[PDB]
Amino acid sequence: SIPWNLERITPPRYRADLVEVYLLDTSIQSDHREIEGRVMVTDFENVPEEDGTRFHRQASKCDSHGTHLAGVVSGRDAGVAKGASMRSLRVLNCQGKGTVSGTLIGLEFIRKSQLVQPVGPLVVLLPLAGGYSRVLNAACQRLARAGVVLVTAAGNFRDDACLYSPASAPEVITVGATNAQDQPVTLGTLGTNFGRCVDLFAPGEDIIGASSDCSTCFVSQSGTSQAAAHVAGIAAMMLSAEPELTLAELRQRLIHFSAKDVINEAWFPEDQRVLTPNLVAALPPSTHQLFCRTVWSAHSGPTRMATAIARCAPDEELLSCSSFSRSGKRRGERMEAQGGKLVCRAHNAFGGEGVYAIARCCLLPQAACSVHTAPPAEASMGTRVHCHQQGHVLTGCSSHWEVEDLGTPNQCVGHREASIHASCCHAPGLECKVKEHGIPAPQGQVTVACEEGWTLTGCSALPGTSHVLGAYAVDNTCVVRSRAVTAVAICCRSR
Amino acid sequence: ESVLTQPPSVSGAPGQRVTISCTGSSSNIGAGYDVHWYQQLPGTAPKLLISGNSNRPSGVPDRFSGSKSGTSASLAITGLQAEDEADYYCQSYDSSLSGSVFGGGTKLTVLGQPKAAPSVTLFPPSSEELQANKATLVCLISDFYPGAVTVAWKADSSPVKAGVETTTPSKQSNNKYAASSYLSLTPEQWKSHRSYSCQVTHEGSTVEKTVAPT
Amino acid sequence: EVQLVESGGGLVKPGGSLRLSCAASGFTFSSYSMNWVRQAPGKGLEWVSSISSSSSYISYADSVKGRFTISRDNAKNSLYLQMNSLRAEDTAVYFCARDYDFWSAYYDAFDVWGQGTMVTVSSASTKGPSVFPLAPSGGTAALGCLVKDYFPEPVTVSWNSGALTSGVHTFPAVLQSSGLYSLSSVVTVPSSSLGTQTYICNVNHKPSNTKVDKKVEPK
Amino acid sequence: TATFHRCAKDPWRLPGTYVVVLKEETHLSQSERTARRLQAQAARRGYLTKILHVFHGLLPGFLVKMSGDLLELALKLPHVDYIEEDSSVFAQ
Ligand SMILES: O=S(=O)(O)O[C@H]1[C@H](OS(=O)(=O)O)[C@H](OC[C@@H]2O[C@@H](O)[C@@H](OS(=O)(=O)O)[C@H](OS(=O)(=O)O)[C@H]2O)O[C@H](CO)[C@H]1OS(=O)(=O)O
Ligand code: NA
Ligand code: NA
Repeated sequence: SIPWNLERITPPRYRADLVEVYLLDTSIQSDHREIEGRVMVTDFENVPEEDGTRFHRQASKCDSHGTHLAGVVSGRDAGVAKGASMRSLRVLNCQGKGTVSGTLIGLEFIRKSQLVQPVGPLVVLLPLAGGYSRVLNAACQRLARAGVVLVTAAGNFRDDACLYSPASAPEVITVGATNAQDQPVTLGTLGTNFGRCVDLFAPGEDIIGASSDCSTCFVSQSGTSQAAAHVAGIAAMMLSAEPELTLAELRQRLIHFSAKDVINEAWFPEDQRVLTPNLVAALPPSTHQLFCRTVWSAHSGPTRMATAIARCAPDEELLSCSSFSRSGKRRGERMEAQGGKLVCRAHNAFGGEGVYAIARCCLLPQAACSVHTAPPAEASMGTRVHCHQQGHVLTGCSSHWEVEDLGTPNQCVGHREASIHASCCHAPGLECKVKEHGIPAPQGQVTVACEEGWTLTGCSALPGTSHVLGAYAVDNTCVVRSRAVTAVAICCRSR
Repeated sequence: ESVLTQPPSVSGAPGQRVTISCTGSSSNIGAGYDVHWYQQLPGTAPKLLISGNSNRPSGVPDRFSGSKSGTSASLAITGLQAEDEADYYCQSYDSSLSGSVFGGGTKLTVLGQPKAAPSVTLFPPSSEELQANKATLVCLISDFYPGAVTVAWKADSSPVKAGVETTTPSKQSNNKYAASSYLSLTPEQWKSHRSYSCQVTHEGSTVEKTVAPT
Repeated sequence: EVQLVESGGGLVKPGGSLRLSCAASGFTFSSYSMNWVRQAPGKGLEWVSSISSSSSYISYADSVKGRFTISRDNAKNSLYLQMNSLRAEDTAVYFCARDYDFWSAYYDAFDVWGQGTMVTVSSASTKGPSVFPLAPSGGTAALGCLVKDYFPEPVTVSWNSGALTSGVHTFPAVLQSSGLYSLSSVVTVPSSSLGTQTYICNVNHKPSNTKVDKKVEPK
Repeated sequence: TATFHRCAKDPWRLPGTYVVVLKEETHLSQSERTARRLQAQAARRGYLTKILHVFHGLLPGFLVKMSGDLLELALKLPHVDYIEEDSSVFAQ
C-alpha cells in the first residue's frame, strides 16, 4: 500500500534511524499538504516569458512540475525524505522553459545564501537540461568545490547525457530513470539518457506525488526529473544523519549501496553499454571501508597521436589506470601528474578508431600516492618496476609503448618494449593482494573478482597476447576484453 | 492544400522497393523539426511507423526506413508485401502554425495480381417496391481485378443516362474489387419496355445482364 | 495496455454543438501532451488541436479557431473537445493521440492513437431504411435485400441472425444525389435449398434505432 | 586567447544575449569596469547594449544583451576568458 518507487529505494535490511535542499524549477504550490510549512518560496525568479501564441493563463497549471518534485523529495506521505526542509527558486516559466543565464543567476543566489546561513549541508536539485554549456558546467563545478551536493536529471532524450548540461558536469550527480521492472524508462519514443556522464538510475516512471490541483491531491508523473528528485531525497537523508559527509564520500556511498546489474543493458546502444553504470539507487544503511569507482574518459578521437584522459574528484586518489579500444589498436596508458594531481592518460595507435582512458578513483584517507616508471628493457624477463619504499603498496599497473610490433610481491611486469608504471600508496593499514584468472580459449572476455571485504583497485591483462582490446573494472570485477589471456586484479582493504 | 506535400499515390509489385517523398518549407522540416510517418490500413486508426526521421518502433519491420534532408523527407519500403497496402502520412511541427501538421497522404497500391473478370448479378424491381410506387434495378459487380469498370444501362436497346448512380470500386476482403449500380425508374417506365440491361465493361470486355417485367 | 478511447460522436445540425471526450488508461497521462486529429470520409488526416500535460501550451488549427475549445482533466485521465458552431465541413472521424511532453524541447511523434469517434454535421435528420426483398429465380442461386434511403451511415446486415455467413456479400452503399444512402446485401445459396431453407435478412440502422427483418422467398 | 561558445542544438540557441566569462581571480570591480568598457566601445560604433547582470561569487563576468555583430569586439576585451551565447533549458 506504499508506492512502488519508495519501496524500491528502501533496501532489505533498512533501519529508520540541519540539511537544506534547494529546488531550481517552476513555481510551486507551497500550501499543498505534502509540503505545507516545510518548503519556503525564496523571492528568486528569473524566467523567460511564455510563448503567448500558445499560452492561456486561465487554463495553465504553472505549479504542476515543481510542486510534484518538491513532494517527491520531501512530501509528508509520498516523499523520500519526509518533512525535509526545502527552498524553491523559480528558473522555469509556466511552459517549463528557462535560460542558462537565469540558471546561473540562480546558482549564484544559492552561493550567496550559503555564506549567510550557518554552515551546514546543502543539496541543490536541478531537474532540467539544456545543451552542453561550458559556463553552466563551470558554475556547477565551482559550487561543488564549495561543498554543495548538486543533483540533476540525466535528460529525457534517449541520448548520450554528455551532450546535455548540467547532466555532463562531472561533479554533479546525474540521475537516469528506471521503471518498476528496473528497466530504462521510455518517454514517448525517447526516454532516459545514458552514457558515461550518468552516475546512477532511480525510479522515474509512474511516480505518485503532490498535485497542485488542490492541497490534498496527488498525481503520477514520469521523467528523469522524478528520478533526480529521488536521489536528492536520498542525499538529504544521508546528510541529515552524517552532516559532514563530503560530496566525494556521498557519491561513493551512493554508488556502493545501489542495486547492481538489475538493468537489461540491451536497451542502450551497443557502444554505450560499457559506459553506462548498471546501478539503481537505494538508501544506504550508512551512519558509518575502502570505496572505489570507475571513471571512463571521453573517446580520444581518430587522430592517431590523440590521447584520452580520465580524472578523479579532488578528494580522491587515482589508484590505477587502464585503457580500452573496440578494435584493440591502442598504445596503452600512463599515469601522469597534472597540476600536482595524478591523471590517467591513454594513447592511440596510428590507424583507425580512438581509445578510452579508464581511471580507478578511491577514497583513501591520509594516503600519499605516487607513480614509478621504468623505460623499456629489451630483455626476456621484460620491463619491471616495484614499490621500493617501505609501507608503500602497489595498487595498480599501467603500460604504454611506441609501435605495434609486440610478439614472442608488489611488482609490475610489462612487455620488453613498453614503459611500465606502478601506482604506489602509503596509507595506515593499507593491504593489497593480486588475483589472477587465465582462460585458454578467450570468448571475448576473461574476468576475475575480489572476494567480499576487498576492493578492486587495479585491473590488467597479462602481457604477451596480441588479442587484448583492453581492461576495465566493473564494481569489484576486473574485465579483460579479447578479440590464452589472463586477467590480473589488485585487491585492497583497510585494516 | 496541405503544408507538407506528398505524392497522391505510389505502387509496386511484391518484392519491389518504393519511396514516398514529403516536402515542406523553412517553417517546418527546414526549421529543424523531425518528420514522423504513420501507416493507416483501410478502416483502421493511423499507427506510428517511423519517428524522428528514421527510427522504427518495436514491431515495425526493417523493410521500412526513413530519411530527412533539407526541406524534404523520404519513406522507403523494400521487399514490398501485400499487407503494406495502406495510406501513408508524414508529419512535422510547423512553427508558424504552432501545430504538428500532416502531409496530404499517399495511397500505396500493391500490384501484380492476376486479372479477374467481374461477376455481374442483376435484380429487377421487387413487387413490394412497385406497390410502393418506385422501381430500382440493382446491378452488383464483384471479384474483378484491376479495379476500374464502366457501367452502361440499356432500355431495350437504347442507352439510359438518367437515374443511374454507381459506386466507386472498393476492395473486398478477398483482395478483388466490388461495385454496384442502381437504375431508378417509375413503375410505368419499368412496365412499358420489354427489357433493361446492365452492361459492365472491364479491360475492354463487356459483361451484360438483362431483366424483363413479369 | 496503453489505451485511448474517444466518445461523444453523433449527428448534429449546422450551428449546433458537441462535446467529445477521450479516456486514457495504462500510462502516466499527466506527463503526456494530447491532440485531436480528424479525418473526413475518404480524406487525409488534419490536425485540430493540442494541449500540453499541464495545459500551458494550447493551439488550434485555423479552420477551428474560435469555435473549438480543447481541455483536459488529469485527475480524471480525460481529454475534451468542445465543438461549437459546427459546419458541414467539420464532418469527420475525430481521433485523440498522445505525445510525450518535452516542454517544447522536442516535438515527438503521436505514438498512440485512439480508434476515433464519428461526427456528422448535416441539415438532414436521421432516417431509417426501407428494405425490399431481392427474390431469387441445380447449382447456386443469388438472393438478397435492398436497403434504401437511409441516413447517416452505417447499416449492418446479417442473415438468419448470424447463422448464415458463407456466401454473404454486403456491398458498400451508394450516396444518392438526394443525400441519402442505399446498399444491397446478397447471399449465394444452393438452389436446391430454395423453398425449404427460409432466408431472412436482418437490417440494423443504429442512428435511427431501426431494426428490420425481411424474409426473402422465391418467385 | 578568448573563445566563443554556443549551444550545439540550433533550435535551443538564444542569440543576442551573452555570458562574458572573465579570467579566474578577476575582482568584481574589474568585471564591473570591463562591462562598462564594452558598452562604451559598442556605443561608439552605433550599438545600444544592456548589462543585465555582473557576476561575482561563483564566476567572474557579466550578462550582456547585444548584437552578435559585437562578438569580435567583445573577445578583445581585457580579462576575457571566453564568451557563451545564452540558450534554453527545459523541465525534464
Ligand atoms: O579596468 S579598465 O576601465 O578597462 O582600465 C584599464 C585600462 O587598461 S586595459 O583595459 O588595456 O587593461 C586603462 O586604460 C584604458 C584607456 O582608458 C579609456 O579611455 C579607453 O576607452 S573606453 O571608453 O574606457 O573603452 C581607452 O581605450 S580606447 O577605447 O581604444 O580609446 C584606453 O586608452 O589602464 C588601466 C591600468 O592602467 C586599466 O585598469 S585594470 O587593472 O585593467 O582594471
Ligand atoms: Na555527472
Ligand atoms: Na511524492
